[PDB]
Amino acid sequence: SDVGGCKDQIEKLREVVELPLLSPERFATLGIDPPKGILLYGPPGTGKTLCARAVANRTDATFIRVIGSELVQKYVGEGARMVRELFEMARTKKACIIFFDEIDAVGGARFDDGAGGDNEVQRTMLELITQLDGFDPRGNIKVMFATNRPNTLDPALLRPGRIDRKVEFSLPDLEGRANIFRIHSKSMSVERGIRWELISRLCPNSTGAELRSVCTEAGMFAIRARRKVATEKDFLKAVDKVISRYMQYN
Amino acid sequence: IHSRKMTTDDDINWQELARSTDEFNGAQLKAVTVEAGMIALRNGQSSVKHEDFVEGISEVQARKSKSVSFYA
Amino acid sequence: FRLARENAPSIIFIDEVDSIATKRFDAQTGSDREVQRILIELLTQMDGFDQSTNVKVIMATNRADTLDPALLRPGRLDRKIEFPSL
Amino acid sequence: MFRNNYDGDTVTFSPTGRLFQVEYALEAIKQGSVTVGLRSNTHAVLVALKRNADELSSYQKKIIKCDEHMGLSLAGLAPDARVLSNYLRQQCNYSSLVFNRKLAVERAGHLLCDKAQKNTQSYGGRPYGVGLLIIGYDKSGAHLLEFQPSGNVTELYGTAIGARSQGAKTYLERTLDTFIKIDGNPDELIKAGVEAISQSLRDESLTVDNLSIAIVGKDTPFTIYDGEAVAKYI
Amino acid sequence: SPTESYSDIGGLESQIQEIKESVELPLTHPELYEEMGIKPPKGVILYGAPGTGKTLLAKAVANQTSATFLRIVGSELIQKYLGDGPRLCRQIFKVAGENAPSIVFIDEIDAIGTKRYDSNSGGEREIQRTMLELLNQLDGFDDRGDVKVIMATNKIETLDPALIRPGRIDRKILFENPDLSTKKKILGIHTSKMNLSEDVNLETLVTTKDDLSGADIQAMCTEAGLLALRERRMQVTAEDFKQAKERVMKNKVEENLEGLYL
Amino acid sequence: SGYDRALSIFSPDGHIFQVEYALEAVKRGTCAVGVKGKNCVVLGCERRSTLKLQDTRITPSKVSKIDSHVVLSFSGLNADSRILIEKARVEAQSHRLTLEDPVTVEYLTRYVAGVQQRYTQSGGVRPFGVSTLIAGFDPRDDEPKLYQTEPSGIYSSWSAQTIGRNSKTVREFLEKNYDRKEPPATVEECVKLTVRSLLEVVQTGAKNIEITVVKPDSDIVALSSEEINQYVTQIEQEKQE
Amino acid sequence: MTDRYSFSLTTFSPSGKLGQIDYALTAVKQGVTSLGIKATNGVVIATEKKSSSPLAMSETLSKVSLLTPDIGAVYSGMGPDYRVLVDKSRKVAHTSYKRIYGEYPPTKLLVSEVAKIMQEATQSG
Amino acid sequence: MFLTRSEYDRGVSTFSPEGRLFQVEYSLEAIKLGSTAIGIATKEGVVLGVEKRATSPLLESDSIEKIVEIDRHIGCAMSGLTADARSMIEHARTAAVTHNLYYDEDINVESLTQSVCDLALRFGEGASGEERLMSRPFGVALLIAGHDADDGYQLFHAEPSGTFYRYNAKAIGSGSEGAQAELLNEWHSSLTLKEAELLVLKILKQVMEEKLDENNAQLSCITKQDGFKIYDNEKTAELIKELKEKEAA
Amino acid sequence: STRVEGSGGGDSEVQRTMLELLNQLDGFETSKNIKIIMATNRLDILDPAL
Ligand SMILES: Nc1ncnc2c1ncn2[C@@H]1O[C@H](COP(=O)(O)OP(=O)(O)OP(=O)(O)O)[C@@H](O)[C@H]1O
Ligand SMILES: Nc1ncnc2c1ncn2[C@@H]1O[C@H](COP(=O)(O)OP(=O)(O)OP(=O)(O)O)[C@@H](O)[C@H]1O
Repeated sequence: SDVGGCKDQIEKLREVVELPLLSPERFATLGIDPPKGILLYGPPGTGKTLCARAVANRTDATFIRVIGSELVQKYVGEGARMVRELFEMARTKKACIIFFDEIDAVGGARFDDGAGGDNEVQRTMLELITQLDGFDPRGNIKVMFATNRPNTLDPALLRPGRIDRKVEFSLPDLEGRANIFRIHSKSMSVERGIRWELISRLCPNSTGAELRSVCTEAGMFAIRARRKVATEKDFLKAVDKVISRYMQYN
Repeated sequence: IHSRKMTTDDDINWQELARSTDEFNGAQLKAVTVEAGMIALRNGQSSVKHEDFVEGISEVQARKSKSVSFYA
Repeated sequence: FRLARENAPSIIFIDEVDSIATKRFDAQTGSDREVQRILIELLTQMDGFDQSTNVKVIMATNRADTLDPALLRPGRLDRKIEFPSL
Repeated sequence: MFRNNYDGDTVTFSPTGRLFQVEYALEAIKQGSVTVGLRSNTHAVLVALKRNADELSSYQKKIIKCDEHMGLSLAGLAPDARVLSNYLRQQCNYSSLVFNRKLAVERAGHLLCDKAQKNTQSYGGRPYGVGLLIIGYDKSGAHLLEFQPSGNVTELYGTAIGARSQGAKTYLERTLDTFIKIDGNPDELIKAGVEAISQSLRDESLTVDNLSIAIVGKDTPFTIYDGEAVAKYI
Repeated sequence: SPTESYSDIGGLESQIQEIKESVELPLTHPELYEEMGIKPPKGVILYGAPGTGKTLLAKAVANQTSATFLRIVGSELIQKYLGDGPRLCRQIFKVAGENAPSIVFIDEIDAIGTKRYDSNSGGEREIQRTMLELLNQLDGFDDRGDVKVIMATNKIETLDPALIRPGRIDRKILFENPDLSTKKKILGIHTSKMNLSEDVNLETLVTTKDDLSGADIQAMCTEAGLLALRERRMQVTAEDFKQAKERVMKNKVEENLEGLYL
Repeated sequence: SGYDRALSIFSPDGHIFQVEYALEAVKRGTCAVGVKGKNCVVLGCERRSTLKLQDTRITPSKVSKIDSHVVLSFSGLNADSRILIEKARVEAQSHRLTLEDPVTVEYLTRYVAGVQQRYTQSGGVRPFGVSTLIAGFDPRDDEPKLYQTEPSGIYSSWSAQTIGRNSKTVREFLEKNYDRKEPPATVEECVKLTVRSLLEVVQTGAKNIEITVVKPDSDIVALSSEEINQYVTQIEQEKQE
Repeated sequence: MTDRYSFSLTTFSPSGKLGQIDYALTAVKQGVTSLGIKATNGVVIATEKKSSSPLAMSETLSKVSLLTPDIGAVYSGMGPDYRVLVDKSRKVAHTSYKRIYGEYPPTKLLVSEVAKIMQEATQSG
Repeated sequence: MFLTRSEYDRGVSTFSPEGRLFQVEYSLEAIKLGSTAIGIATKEGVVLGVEKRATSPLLESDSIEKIVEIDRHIGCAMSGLTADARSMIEHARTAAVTHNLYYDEDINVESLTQSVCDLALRFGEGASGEERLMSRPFGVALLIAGHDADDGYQLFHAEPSGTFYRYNAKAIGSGSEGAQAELLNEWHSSLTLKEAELLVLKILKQVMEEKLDENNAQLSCITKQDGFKIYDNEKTAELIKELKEKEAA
Repeated sequence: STRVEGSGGGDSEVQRTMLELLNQLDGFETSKNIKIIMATNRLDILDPAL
């Protein structure tokens, strides 16, 4: 309810995660083995990590925050050791799920170079993909990813079995754009009578964050003049400061 | 094969779906299934249909958009 | 040179230097720029402060109409030499 | 799940022979609406379905006349149907001037298998991202067809185009014994198409505005039925 | 603590202010950010053409902060070994957290965070992992705390893809080569100590744009200081100035090498 | 990016770019200005004289005249300036031939524009890095008129305009000093409004100015450098302050 | 390494130089030796015939060729770009000059009518 | 496959594997810029209405003509790329006049709308086998408000893609999405002329940045009896204060 | 003059630290007695920054 009104994409998300852990009596009896892996991709400022810190709140089971910095140690065949132990403890536990982030570091593509200085990190990820799909050490553990470069990463990590589902957090639309303001605006002192259907119309294709900065900086320009309550213009005077005339369109 | 452990209407032409896919991997062809067996449930029904398989396929390649502009 | 001084008196022969030595009007490239970083150190070692018993450079080639005259600054090289062809 | 070249012009082949921009054209139909056709020994017909933008907005033409023994029903990219109609409106008029004859429908599709192939060879141009049907009653009996951008045409007893269709063709794969004997009784043939198309919907309920019909026959010209003159069949 | 401060510079009014209210009030006057009741900004950037006083404006605010401070370059935090940076960047965003409040200052960050490509190589990627672990620290799963970054750069559009957005840096400052009226206040403080009492009439010394920053000022006050001295005269006249100004401006590339656009 | 090369193709926003990139080339060129009252229209242009060998009797004068009752200025680059005029005045002169009534000015500017909106249609042709200002009355009418063209192929009517370098200073200077509902009403006043519109950006030179005015009865005139120094210097008295 | 101002002709590089001409002048320097020097009462024009195989009659094709009775030639470099040239050079005596002056031309006005037959093919890709 | 829009974007004649070609869909995005427009139809009178985007206080704003005459019984608007308009309408009128020769009658309104839409289609083959005249499909999205005897008062939406619609109450341009829902719920089939001019001078208020006056707007209204006329300033200011005298009570 | 591509950066990162040392916080605060001389054969190629 704090997310910025990307109302559909969550529904593809949670349907992976929690319903096969709360209401398996639907998926199983009808005859479907649910998926066990998602991927998230969208441009930045869009709330890929937001919806993922959320679901930990509504987990009803554990969660993991894998720090990608600990998988690239400077001793060979070590980081991979950390991968497999990451799962030996998981399936020990019941119904674990996992949140990677910025796997473009680790799940990069492959190549052959007699310098190949990324040689080692390739040997780590193979501790992963062999572990996700082969001879079923897996029970009920799910996976979660995140990116801003979904083209470069190797096909093997975006094959079904591994990733039975993926989601495009595209940009918002005007209607959904508004419900972002209604979240970030509640804590504020503002007059009753502004009309958001300008502010949305007047903020073209843009992201969750670049709105949150706008709701803010309408407030800051008050403080630059030592008023005590905002207006309708100061929002507009923020937009021209954030986004930042033309005659050949009028 | 993968549909054996499911319900399914007798309506469908499995060969047409083969014709509606080009350069797929068998793993995807499985995930085409569950995304149909799943989307049936989102629509709020129990058995499986033909078109429910279809919008699984468009759910794979991330078409993910009606894109209803100015055609027809 | 760190050793050609050490085992001095010493000299050098280079059976080909026209490869890495040829005039160029500019570099629109990253690789070929390092070829200048090669040369400019070679040209630097002789001319900068050093010993005197080395007579190191004996540049071999197949032609001489290609080198940089900044390599031919007197002090660097001053004895052109020619051999028969046929 | 990676880039491919060879998929940038109709000039070039795959490394196997699949021309691509034709394989991408005739996917376009799958995000245009539905329309179906039927044959008998004495009558042809076709049913359509409309789509709009907002409830204020008017609906979109889906059948267009070409000559009083022919017609067509498009499903796809309309600007590349406005053309082809205005290509065979000419040919069907050419003949009547020079030969005073009725045109053979099966030498109209043959004139559309050509024009959709010229664009397909050479640089410039597109494959006409459309798919359209044909109808009529010339001397050789009733007829129907089913055009594709590739060039390939076929004649047959009644088919469907567009998204959410195969629920229909499974119907028309059943009753082929029936709706061809139906002769001298239009008003029940037409009640098959309207029945067929309802198999292939997603909670639309088939309003009067949404629908449009064409028909021909023994002596009946190409006449279409849209609006308040259509509620008979609901 | 570096001795420079506000009033060591006076060339400008706004660029000083537009970040000061991010960084110097909340340590003093935060009621104005809770009454209006918002979530303040934490992190900016300050770019522009050189010679204009970017690195300066850090050593001023770091004089009058009352909180700690960190002085860095982006090149410092890449090391040869595979996986020594990405944990290093996790250190300083730890030590600052526990030692709150706090301020960070990266300079010439286009060192490491400029742009990404696929990079079929093995060194370019360890530059990326740092770029990717940094942008995890600044905003990710877990929150950072009260850590106010200040980044600097000379060329944005040739760099900086996603490190420059809100969530991480909530504004973007523009420095440019001055106008007329700023310069009236620049040299006046550089020259509040020299005698120069005779005949100068500064007010038409620097007339047009002239394509000179505040840092071409410091040189001219210098060379024209000793150019007097070599004549064994201390207090100064205009000849000593223009004899300098002609020297500096001489070096300028022919910006109007075109002259094609009459 | 990729969308910022040609003319045929659009952004995923709607912007067409190259046209926007020409107007950046305007601003690498000397100023210009145009003012109108009621009995007069004027024009100004800051030139240069930065070279001594160059003979000065044929000084580079932005101004050009299309007919008796019309003048012109420009900006941008001058290799193209000679073209538009050489097609413009042709067209005015192939009008009275064909019609024996000279140009309604709105007919002219729709042909200087028209030659720009054909050179932004097809690849294989370049736009004009140029932006004009028209000034002239119709035959048998008093209403003073002024437009500007622009390589996008558009044009609008303007009571006062300034284009070329540092125009973003001169406009707001003219937003105060003017008032649409009480124009200057004398041929001196538009000039004084016009000269001190140049003095913000012109290093208080006076050899670096050209003014050329226009009136009815097919009237035009260029002014004298010594007729400016007294229109210049008398202002300086008025900022003795 | 390449130069990206050499695969085409109408492109200038920052040294104000064009691409393919510089390499054509190398296509000849790789070719056989030919010459001609001068005297007080005549001019000489020479070259050789590096006959490829022994079985090729080296007489059915002439490096040297007549343009007018008073004018002759020889190349050095590529061949087919010679006999395609002269066949449209000697004509131009018989087309541009002769028929409107009666007589065969001088030696330099012939050259001007060769060198633009040479320059028509270096102005368009 | 993710590189479906990244590469198949720029050439007009490239089908993307989703069936669609993009460089037309971007043309649609152009007219989302520019200044808004509205058209409302009635049994009694058609009406339009626009803002103007006051850019500077010294321009003479009778010049930028977002609304035009095109014939005595037709009138247009446009919320798009400007220069590509005057190549449109100097064709669109030319048919109506030409039609008055070959057939001696006030042309219908839709046929005009079909002649336009058979012009923007010249990045390709037109109807009658024509070949090409451009490569830049242009954003001038029109509203053709007209009258003809067969069917009365009409309007249309003519788009570059060719396909058009007989909307009854439309609003295009930047302030569309906030409006075209607002006009969705306040269009009877039994309105008046002046029960619409006030309406279109209420939506236009709330949707536009500045406040509303006479200067930053105008409008028009054809009629089978009088014709296309663009109303006057003091006439419009009559309606603006009339509105306020209705709001407070 | 700060070209923008792949492996000509590895020296740029060796260039940019030095600009700090000459006018860093500390450098401007410390580089008081330390001093510098540099040479060349050209200055049409360098940055405008040094
Ligand atoms: N839909 C949204 N509603 C509200 N806030 C949002 C939304 N999307 C993004 N934000 C803001 O952006 C921040 C997170 O954005 P996001 O999750 O897109 O980062 P990210 O994409 O993980 O960053 P990176 O791409 O560098 O990994 C949050 O702190 C939040 O303030
Ligand atoms: N208004 C001003 N008052 C006094 N000095 C100024 C002013 N503006 C600029 N300067 C001068 O500019 C110099 C600082 O240049 P600056 O710090 O902008 O370089 P920089 O680009 O920050 O270097 P780096 O990129 O390595 O950080 C100082 O020597 C200072 O004297």
